[PDB]
Amino acid sequence: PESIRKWREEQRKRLQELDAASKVTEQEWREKAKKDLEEWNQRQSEQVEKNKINNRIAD
Amino acid sequence: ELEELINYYQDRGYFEELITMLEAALGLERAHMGMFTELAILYSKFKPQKMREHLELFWSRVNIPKVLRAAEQAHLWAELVFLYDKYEEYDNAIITMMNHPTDAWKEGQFKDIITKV
Amino acid sequence: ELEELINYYQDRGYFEELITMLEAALGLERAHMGMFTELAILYSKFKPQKMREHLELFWSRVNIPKVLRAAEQAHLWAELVFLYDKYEEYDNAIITMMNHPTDAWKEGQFKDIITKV
Amino acid sequence: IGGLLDVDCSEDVIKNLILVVRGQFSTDELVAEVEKRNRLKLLLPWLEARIHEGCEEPATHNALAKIYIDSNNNPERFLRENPYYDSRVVGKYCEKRDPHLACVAYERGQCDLELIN
Amino acid sequence: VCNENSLFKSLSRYLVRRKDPELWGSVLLESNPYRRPLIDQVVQTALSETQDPEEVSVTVKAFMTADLPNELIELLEKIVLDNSVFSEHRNLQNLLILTAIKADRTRVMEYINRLDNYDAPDIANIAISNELFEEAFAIFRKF
Repeated sequence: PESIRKWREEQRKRLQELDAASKVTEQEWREKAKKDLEEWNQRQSEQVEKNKINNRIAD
Repeated sequence: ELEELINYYQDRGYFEELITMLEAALGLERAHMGMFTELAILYSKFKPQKMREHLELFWSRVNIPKVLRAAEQAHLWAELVFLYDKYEEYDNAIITMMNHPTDAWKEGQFKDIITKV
Repeated sequence: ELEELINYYQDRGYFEELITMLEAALGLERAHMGMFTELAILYSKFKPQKMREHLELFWSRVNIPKVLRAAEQAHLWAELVFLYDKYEEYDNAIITMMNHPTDAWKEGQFKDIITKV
Repeated sequence: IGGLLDVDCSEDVIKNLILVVRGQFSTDELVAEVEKRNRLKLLLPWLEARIHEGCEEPATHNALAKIYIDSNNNPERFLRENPYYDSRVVGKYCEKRDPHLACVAYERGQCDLELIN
Repeated sequence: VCNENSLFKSLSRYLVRRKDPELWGSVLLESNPYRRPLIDQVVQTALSETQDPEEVSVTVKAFMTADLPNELIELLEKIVLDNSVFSEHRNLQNLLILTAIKADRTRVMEYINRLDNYDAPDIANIAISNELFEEAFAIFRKF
């Protein structure tokens, strides 16, 4: 009797949540990956300028 | 006809009857893949959690296309990737991890299976 | 002639040195299985928590007794079962999974794997 | 040509000379040379030429098989279609290399005692 | 029967055993739905035999007469050049040269540094037809 509607709506709304769950997860992954670079490059630049001011005395 | 009994059920909303009649349909020793195909199909329809394990057993037997179709109907990508693997459908696994990583993402497995593109 | 080199290493205490040499050996090109075997060996004596994860790979590149003895020195029982899965030696897997169920037993596989002996 | 065996000369020079007139001439000796050299590459195209001319010298077929072993492969049909080498030697070479190749060789070679051993 | 669904590697093996360029063209009907699909696996599988170049040659002859444009023939050039067992350059390099002529992409430049053992006059003619106006003379002195 086209009674599919019950489980149909069920699975529909299930996916309609799963999408947003996946999206907040990908967003948090995105930002934490940004944080990784942000903690990396600071130390990179620190050591670069350190050795730079140490070694400019030649050329 | 077995599919036509399926229809003979869903016409009346006998989705529960579909369930029940599959409950002992597993008692077979002379049939072929299409039965299991439908099995996972009606899983996806109502009990999609169960086709995973069994699928991970009979997989060696069933066709490609109907499997692809029903797997899509599942929209369960964390599984669809494993399925592509079973059919070594690399490209599909790739695009799916692209669009559905946080469900289907597996890191080193992907980084090694990538070499077939 | 590099196995004797390993011996040289560990006798000379070059344990970290020989594992680094392993890391070197990780990416060879024209290598038979014995490479991967001794790889697993050193994992056993140094990197078990790495061993099995690596062993997930070269199942098709194995000698039976060497890896058997190494594994049992580790006797990483679930890993022993995985070995048996690849070698189809059900008996001893059952032996262990019985005498070592808690660590090493799963119901799903057990449900059918028994039927082979 | 004795001195060529003796020399370990520059690289292109062989490919250049191979077309020369004969002297004291064999093959099952220069094979020993390159085995000391581990440099199969030398005659591969020249070997192609010689064999597709139709020389049924097993050592040539054997040289073919050796470079093939080297080529990370399985010439199951190639060794199979070739009742012109000696199955015995082509099997006994790869003892440490591959059970499968030597075993199917004994299959076509009927090396029953060797199958055993 | 296979066309529906099958282990199409098997059909490619029949191909590499059916020395029937006309049958290849039957596969090359340009209209079958699985055609792009089928070729997708036939390429990834042709590498399987790597023991004789006969069916290779007949397949590339079919390619010629089937005039399969870029993204149809040279793709096999690409797949086979990957540590080519038939490491000649005739019917490969020259045949890569013609494909490059038909392609005229950046790939054609690194072609040179990728392969070896070619001749000058062809590429000189193409390069003077291409961007290289005096690199012709520079290669006369160079390569």
